[PDB]
Amino acid sequence: FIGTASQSRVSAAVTSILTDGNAAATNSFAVEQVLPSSDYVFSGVVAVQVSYATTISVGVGTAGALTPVITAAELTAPVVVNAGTQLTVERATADAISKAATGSRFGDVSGIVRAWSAGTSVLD
Amino acid sequence: FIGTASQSRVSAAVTSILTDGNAAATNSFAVEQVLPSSDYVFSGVVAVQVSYATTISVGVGTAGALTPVITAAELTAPVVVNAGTQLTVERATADAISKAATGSRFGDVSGIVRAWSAGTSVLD
Repeated sequence: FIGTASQSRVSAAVTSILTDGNAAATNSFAVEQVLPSSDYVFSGVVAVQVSYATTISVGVGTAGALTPVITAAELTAPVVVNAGTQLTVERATADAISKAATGSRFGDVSGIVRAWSAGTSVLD
Repeated sequence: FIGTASQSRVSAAVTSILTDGNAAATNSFAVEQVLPSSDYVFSGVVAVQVSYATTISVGVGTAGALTPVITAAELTAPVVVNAGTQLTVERATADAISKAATGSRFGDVSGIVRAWSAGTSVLD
């Protein structure tokens, strides 16, 4: 759980404390997934499952107390292509470059790239 | 005869007053036995015997009056191991501790001892 500025992220945690008076067991599972937010997003059901074993003892051999532990954990986090249409200057500029390049007007592509990278023009 | 609150105890006494008009003799024997009542009890025949001597005189030498006295006394009080099965909380708790200790589950012994001595638990 370190990414505070991340834009597309799932975080989950499962914790437990089980006791019968004589024995106790504390278990936790934490997980985190992060995506490049301009390309993919999380959309769907987020799901966690854990698996507790009853084959671990603390004490004297097979006569020890039974203390359940987590030995397997899993996560679902559905990943979907980003499809938002709110406009940024960069996205519109890239779209204009693509439109110029589809017509083989590479001089216009060069002009736009010149204006973007250094703010110049053809006669400058 | 001082133990009023004792639970396993035998008390006995033999007294006599003998006279022929000119001489008299008073004799007594008192005895008491006390056991730890959780371990042993009295069960059987309680028996007392005393021994009177005819070799003691009061007066002028061998010409004195004959006054019998007690010079030996004895008691039987049969002692038997306590074998009652009425339940106390302490006896059942000790039995549970013994059962846990026979299986080398010393964590359970420790848990029961913790609950008995201070009323605590493992996570407290």
